Amino acid sequence: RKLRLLSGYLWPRGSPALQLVVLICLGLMGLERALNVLVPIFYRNIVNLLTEKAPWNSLAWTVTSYVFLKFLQGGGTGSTGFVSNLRTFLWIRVQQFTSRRVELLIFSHLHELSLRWHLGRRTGEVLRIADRGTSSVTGLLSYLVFNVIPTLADIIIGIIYFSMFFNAWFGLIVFLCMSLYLTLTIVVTEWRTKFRRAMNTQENATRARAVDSLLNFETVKYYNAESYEVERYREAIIKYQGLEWKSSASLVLLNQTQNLVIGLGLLAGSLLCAYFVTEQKLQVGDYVLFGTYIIQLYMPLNWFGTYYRMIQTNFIDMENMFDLLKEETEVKDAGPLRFQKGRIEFENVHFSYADGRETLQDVSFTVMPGQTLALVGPSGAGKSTILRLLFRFYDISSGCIRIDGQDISQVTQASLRSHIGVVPQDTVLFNDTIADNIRYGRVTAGNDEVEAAAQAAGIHDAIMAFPEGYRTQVGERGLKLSGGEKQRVAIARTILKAPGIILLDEATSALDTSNERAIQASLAKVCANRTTIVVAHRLSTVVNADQILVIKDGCIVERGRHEALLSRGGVYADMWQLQQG
Amino acid sequence: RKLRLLSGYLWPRGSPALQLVVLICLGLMGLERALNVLVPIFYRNIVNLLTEKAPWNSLAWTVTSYVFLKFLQGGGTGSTGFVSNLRTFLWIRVQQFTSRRVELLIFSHLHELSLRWHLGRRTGEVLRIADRGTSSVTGLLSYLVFNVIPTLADIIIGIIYFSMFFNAWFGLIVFLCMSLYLTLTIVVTEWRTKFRRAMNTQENATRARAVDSLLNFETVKYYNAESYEVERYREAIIKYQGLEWKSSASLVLLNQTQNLVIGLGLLAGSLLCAYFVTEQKLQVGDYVLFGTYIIQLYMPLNWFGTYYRMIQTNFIDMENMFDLLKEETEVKDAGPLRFQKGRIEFENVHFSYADGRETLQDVSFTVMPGQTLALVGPSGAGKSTILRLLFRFYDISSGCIRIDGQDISQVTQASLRSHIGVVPQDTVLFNDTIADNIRYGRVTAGNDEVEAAAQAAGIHDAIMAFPEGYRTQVGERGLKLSGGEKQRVAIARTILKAPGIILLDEATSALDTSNERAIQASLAKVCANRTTIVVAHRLSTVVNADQILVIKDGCIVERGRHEALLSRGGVYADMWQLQQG
Repeated sequence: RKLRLLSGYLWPRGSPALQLVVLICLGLMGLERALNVLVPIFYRNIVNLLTEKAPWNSLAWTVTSYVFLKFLQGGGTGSTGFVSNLRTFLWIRVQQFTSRRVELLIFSHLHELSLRWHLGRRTGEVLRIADRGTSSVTGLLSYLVFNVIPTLADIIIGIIYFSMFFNAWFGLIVFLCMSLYLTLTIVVTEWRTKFRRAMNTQENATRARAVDSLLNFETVKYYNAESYEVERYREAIIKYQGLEWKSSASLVLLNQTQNLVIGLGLLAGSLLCAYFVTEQKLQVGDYVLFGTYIIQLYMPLNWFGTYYRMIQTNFIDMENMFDLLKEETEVKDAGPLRFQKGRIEFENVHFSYADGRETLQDVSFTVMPGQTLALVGPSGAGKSTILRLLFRFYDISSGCIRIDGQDISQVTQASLRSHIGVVPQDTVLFNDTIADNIRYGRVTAGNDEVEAAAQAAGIHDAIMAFPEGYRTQVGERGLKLSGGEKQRVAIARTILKAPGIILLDEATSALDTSNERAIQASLAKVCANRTTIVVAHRLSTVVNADQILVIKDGCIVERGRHEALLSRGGVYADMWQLQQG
Repeated sequence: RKLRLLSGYLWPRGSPALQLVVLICLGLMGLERALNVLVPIFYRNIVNLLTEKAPWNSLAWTVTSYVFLKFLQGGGTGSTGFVSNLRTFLWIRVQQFTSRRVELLIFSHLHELSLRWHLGRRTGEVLRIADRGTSSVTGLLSYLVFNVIPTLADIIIGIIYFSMFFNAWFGLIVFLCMSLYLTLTIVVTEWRTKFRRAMNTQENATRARAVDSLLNFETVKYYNAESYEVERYREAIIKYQGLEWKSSASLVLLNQTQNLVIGLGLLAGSLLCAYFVTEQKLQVGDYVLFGTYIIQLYMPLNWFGTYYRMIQTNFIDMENMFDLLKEETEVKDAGPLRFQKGRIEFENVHFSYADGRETLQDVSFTVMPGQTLALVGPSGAGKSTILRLLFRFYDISSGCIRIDGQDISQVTQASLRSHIGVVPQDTVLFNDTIADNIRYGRVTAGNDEVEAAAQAAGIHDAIMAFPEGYRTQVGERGLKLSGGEKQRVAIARTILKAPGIILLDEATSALDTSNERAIQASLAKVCANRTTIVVAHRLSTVVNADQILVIKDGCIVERGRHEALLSRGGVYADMWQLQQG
């Protein structure tokens, strides 16, 4: 029901050179379970031969055959022997194939859902639930396959032996001891997680008194305390040293129940075995075959107290990922957009972000190809929201959006935004060379075309004054350049794309008045036959526009050219006279 | 040379009920080294008795005497046995006496040095070097006393035995094997710290590409990439999976050198021992006394590879604390200040913060007792700096400061600031009840006097509108109250102190004009016969002052009363006419 999705990540589903390593690393697990009943048997045989005064020529070939199987097979769990850690040297290339196919299945999925970040608030906690869900599937798989199943199949082949070859009372002793050694490890461990979660609470409430009694050394000197903060940092460090005594003297109780159980299963077994040797039913060596075989049989059952938490944690830390992969796209688009001329039309579009307010109410216009449209108005009117719906980040509630007589909701969204190039309002940059931030528009462009269209952005003479040339660094999100040099890169990128429809949220905000008409005249021989939608707060830029739209609260109050709204005396003429003086 | 200061923290220097536990926990370390040569010897004896067909009545009292010493003495290091973890149940009360005397020796030392925070920039890194230097002395002491010295004295009593009682070639084999098992653990471990410090560098440079390609999902949709961030997150996750293969297949080389050394010291020893038994120089049981005694002799030498770093780290993480405790106070004061009337005098005081600029130049005035002095001027003139030197946070360069004809540099600074009560400019509060923030002035005051002098601060009718009464919470640094309710607590605290000299940096800054003269008239029946120094930017408060001082750049330009500077027409009269309109 839940391991049915885990075992799909065991078999790598492809690349059959890694379908062979899985069979070898499950064939050195079967060899390892047949060396825990060879070495002990060999040891008893040596003891018997020594007792029967065997010749030296027939005894040196059964001592070097024993030490070789003590090299082959492991020691304890401290010195792990050659068969194990050869299925660790070969298992690296199988858990470096599950930690690459899983976190390229969600990172290629967070970019395709919607304009809702990642169905989370910050991406600092969505990439945390993503890197933690990849280091859980691999870990969980490893524990069950190599640490839990082998351990619980090394006791069952240690009860059918001592059942076959011994006196059938020994098997019962082993079963009773091992079961107790296990139900008094799981019970007392989850009785101790009560004690440390009330310990990590207090120690951060003790250390939050030493900090804020030194964040203001400024104030403790006026009233001359200087000792009263010592007599109440002692009184909160003694309260903490009575709640770690209950978590360091409750681990001693755990290591006196795990010791008294294995100190009685080795008493009621050894004494019985000695008696049998006396009755000549067994011999010497079968007493040494019991003291050796028990000690290698409970030490793998000792690190099952760690694994009861790290497996229980990795089912709530693993299904957090597997419904993150089941989140609906919602905005999914169908033939490609057939772009011919660039005629943009809205027909009565209504839009709302979160249904409380209508952001755009009955927005309608028509842009003929080769014409520049101007959007003006106050802040928060809905100006950049129109340039979000044309690019289709968001679905509209009603109405229709047409480009060359074709609805944008019908065609594919990957072909809609190939003819549209928009410079953002506040521009972000990648954390690399600026010659790659400019070529990111059309990535197949050469170095001769990047430098050519960076002349049209007006930054070309500003980069040659820099050291290191075009491949200097911007830092993260372009913060090492400027406010204005950051922005002229974003105009430059759009020109390398050379889109059919050009959109400009903000282009002159951080630039002075001498640098707009160096670009606006340069964009005018770029926007000669290509559709342009511009919106600016400064009002001298949109004088030579073709049609000016005024937006107050998401509703168009008046439209027309520049001279038709100055003689009208509406809200545009009052906005023009307010800026002239 | 450096363990001479470590062994002083072993002996607790007092409380002789914890000078007895140190002798018991060093007497269960001598019992534990004499159970590693009792249990193996007992085991050989049992084997010999079985061979010689001993009677059952004389064999059951040497098997239950063996299992009892396997309960008493430990198992491996996984199931630690009763003698150990009885010097862990008793050692808690000795390392809870060193983790309380050390971090009350530095926390009572950071409040006594100077007005330089803590000779650091932020207290978030001075309390980090302080809590880390306390969890180092205890840890280091434990490792050497209980983990390193016992281990290296359990091999030397395993060479003088096999030297005495065996055939004098065995001792050499043990010495050769153990030494190699140790110089091929220290060498290969510090050959592997090269490989992981170049692994933690790359993994944070891989994970800083997934974050900033999702901090702006805003920008990657315009140029329609959505796959180009996948084809360069794969190309930087394969660069990382070639630098953890060199750190997970160089640990396999460590566990094939620690295995081949102990797989040859148990070959060249066991074969020789078997030969001796054949020559009837030894017997059966002396072959089992060698296979048992080696395996318990290298497993304590296995966790010496962890302890070579955690001890080397704790000498650079420990002497960072022991010159932090050797930092000079510098400003140390001598009889107590004899306060009679409260006559404050400066005689040509000069002062500089960092020797580049003279902050105060030839400041001189005289305040008769029972009079209010006013300081005015622009921002950054040196107004609050005068109220720092009178309280003596800082030593002056030249000149003299006198209170009632007594220099403040001569008397003790703990008696100087008992007659002076200053409200700070921006007021900070403790993170508890507001009835404790008000009683922190005089801590021995009762609840009837806190509520009485909170009436004089004007907050008394504002707290009874709150829920929970006087013991409501302010949060950390008073941010839960207000800007103005935060400040009226700081006036209130000063009144409970009732000092001889009252200082007011800012008292009306966050209060409106209706709440100053509710306090200023209320302070006027508090400041009736007690010296007051006030400084305010609003100029209506200091009209009825006794003497007004004007400070431009740390130099007094003009002084006198209110009417004597309006008729003078100086810089005070131009500052008065600028505020009237």
